[PDB]
Amino acid sequence: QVQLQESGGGLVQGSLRVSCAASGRTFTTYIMAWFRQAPGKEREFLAAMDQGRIQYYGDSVRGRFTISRDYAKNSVDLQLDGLRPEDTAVYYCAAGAGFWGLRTASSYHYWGQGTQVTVSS
Amino acid sequence: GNMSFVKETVDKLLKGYDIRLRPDFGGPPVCVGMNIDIASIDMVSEVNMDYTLTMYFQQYWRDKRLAYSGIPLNLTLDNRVADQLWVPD
Amino acid sequence: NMSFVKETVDKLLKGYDIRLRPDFGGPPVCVGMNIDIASIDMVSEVNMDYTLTMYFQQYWRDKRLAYSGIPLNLTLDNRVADQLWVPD
Amino acid sequence: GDVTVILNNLLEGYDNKLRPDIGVKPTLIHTDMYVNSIGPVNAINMEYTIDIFFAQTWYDRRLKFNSTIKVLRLNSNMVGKIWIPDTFFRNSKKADAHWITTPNRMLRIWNDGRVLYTLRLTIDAECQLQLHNFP
Amino acid sequence: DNTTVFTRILDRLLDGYDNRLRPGLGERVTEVKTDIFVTSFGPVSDHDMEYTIDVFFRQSWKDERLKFKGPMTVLRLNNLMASKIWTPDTFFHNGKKSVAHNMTMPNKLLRITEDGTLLYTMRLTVRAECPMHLEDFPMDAHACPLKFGSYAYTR
Amino acid sequence: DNTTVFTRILDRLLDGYDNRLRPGLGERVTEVKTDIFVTSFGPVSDHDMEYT
Ligand SMILES: *[C@@H]1O[C@H](CO)[C@@H](O[C@@H]2O[C@H](CO)[C@@H](O[C@@H]3O[C@H](CO)[C@@H](O)[C@H](O)[C@@H]3O)[C@H](O)[C@H]2NC(C)=O)[C@H](O)[C@H]1NC(C)=O
Repeated sequence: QVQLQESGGGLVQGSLRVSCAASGRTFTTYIMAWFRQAPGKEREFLAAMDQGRIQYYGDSVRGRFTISRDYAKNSVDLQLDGLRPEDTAVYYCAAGAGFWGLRTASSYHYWGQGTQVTVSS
Repeated sequence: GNMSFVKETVDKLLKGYDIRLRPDFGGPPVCVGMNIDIASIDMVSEVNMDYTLTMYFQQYWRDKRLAYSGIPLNLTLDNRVADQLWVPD
Repeated sequence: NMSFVKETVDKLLKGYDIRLRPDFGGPPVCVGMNIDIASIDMVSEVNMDYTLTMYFQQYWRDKRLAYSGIPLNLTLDNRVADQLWVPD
Repeated sequence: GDVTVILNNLLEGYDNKLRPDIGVKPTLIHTDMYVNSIGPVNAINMEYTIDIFFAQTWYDRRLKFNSTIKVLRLNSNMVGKIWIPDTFFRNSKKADAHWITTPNRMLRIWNDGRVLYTLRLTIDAECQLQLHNFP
Repeated sequence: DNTTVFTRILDRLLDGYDNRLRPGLGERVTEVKTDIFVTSFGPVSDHDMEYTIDVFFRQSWKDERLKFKGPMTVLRLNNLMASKIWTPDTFFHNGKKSVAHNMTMPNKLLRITEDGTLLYTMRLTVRAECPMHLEDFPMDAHACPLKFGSYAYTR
Repeated sequence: DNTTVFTRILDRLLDGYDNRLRPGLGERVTEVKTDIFVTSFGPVSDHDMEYT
């Protein structure tokens, strides 16, 4: 069974790092991306990394978040800096080939269970 | 940084720079560092008994003649200047 | 005279701006084209292309190259095409 | 050097743009050829390959020199410096000279003004085959 | 004469010019506005994981060194002048063996606006890597990239 | 500079050197000692009767 294990802290007052390791399928040739889901909002694209170490970032989180891929251990990491309170949300990790996408959730077939993140003021 | 200053500095660097001479002709050997970024390997042909290899091949070496002052930044010059500069064979 | 032809062509090529077309600020330059098809070699269905050998000739008028005193067509060596302006 | 000064005098005032006798008479070029090997006849493309040594002799009064040396036996350096006929093969689909180790070209200039220019060529020339009586 | 003025303008522009140095070197970042016009999307070779594409690739950028005052606004200049001035060294990241067509002449055009907004377009055939997931073949689908950027110059 | 001596040496070597003429022209026969090191004997193609 294909499965994407997400890991990272849940609460912060700040910087954070969230990792996403794949298993059961090598995604070295796939595009690995991150999405955000706040309470009462649709899925928003955060960042993506391609086979060629090429990075794409969303405008709302451009210059703050940093995406990296370790191909050896088959994982994608997202480093979050300069958090502000309305960034609280559940973060999903996805992997897939971008058809009609690279920014749309519908183009990805693999998704993680999601990790909650909250910022306290 | 002044464009005229950069131009004059490059002209002074390349004025008298003899491409025929390796960077330290009479001195000890010049040490050339190398590294590679393999973009892809395309066709491992069993019939032809060969393999294709696309790569960014980067070379590094110290030449005393090309040392400048007063421009605290890395002069990324146009690629045509390699025809005037010495490079390893 | 060969010497007179030589000084004529030297004057023609002297102070010639290749970067500018025959009438840079003037009306458009007219170019007449004609082709002599030598052969068609391989009409490939799989590649969806055909090969075509031809003698392709262009005809135009440049006042800078006008000369006089020579009742002849100066078929110069082809290396002067680099020094002359031609259509792109 | 005697040959050096002779060559400098010959090239003084010389232009390779103009053929010899531009407005006097036609230039007569005597062609010769040594066919090394007629390559395989490729029936699919209707063509055959051929390797030749192609030689052209002509006269250029501009290259007349008076000296005890009766002939200058030069190399490919002067081919681009003197005027050369722009001979081309009409029915060639693909042709090229030989450049290893150097250009396979030869030049000889006699004191009477005779120029002999030889070069190696490989030519893929078309040959329209009528295959009614095959084989 | 009507052409000697343009010749003098070109000589004045090229005098003191150094094509080895980009515009605004050491004082400003060069913003290159680009676009592509695909004349024909070439065939996809599944065996090579490769596709071909023929493009007019247009770039444009400001160059304060190449401003001028003259009779006409934009000089539709010869493609020979492209080699006499700095131009972006754009290269295709996933390109394999691209062709810059030069029949009958190098298929490039360069235009200098009076302010100094150079336009520079070229005709190319780029064949680039298009990695494929053939799990659902022949009922699969692909997203072939075409990626380009400066080879020597950073952000 | 320390290396300018070699530049001057090469300039003096090339001053007046005419490469259009073989060495010893009109004085001796140019003897060329040639030899080959075969790094790799390439495959033999029978369809063309050729080898690399
Ligand atoms: C011109 O190129 C040189 C060589 O790449 C640059 O030098 C390097 O500059 C960085 C940033 O100032 C220095 O800091 C850091 O070093 C650590 C440890 O190696 C490294 O992990 C960081 O990523 C970063 O590079 C670095 O020590 C320094 N090293 C050398 C070999 O010079 C230089 O900064 C460039 N020019 C300019 C104006 O930035």
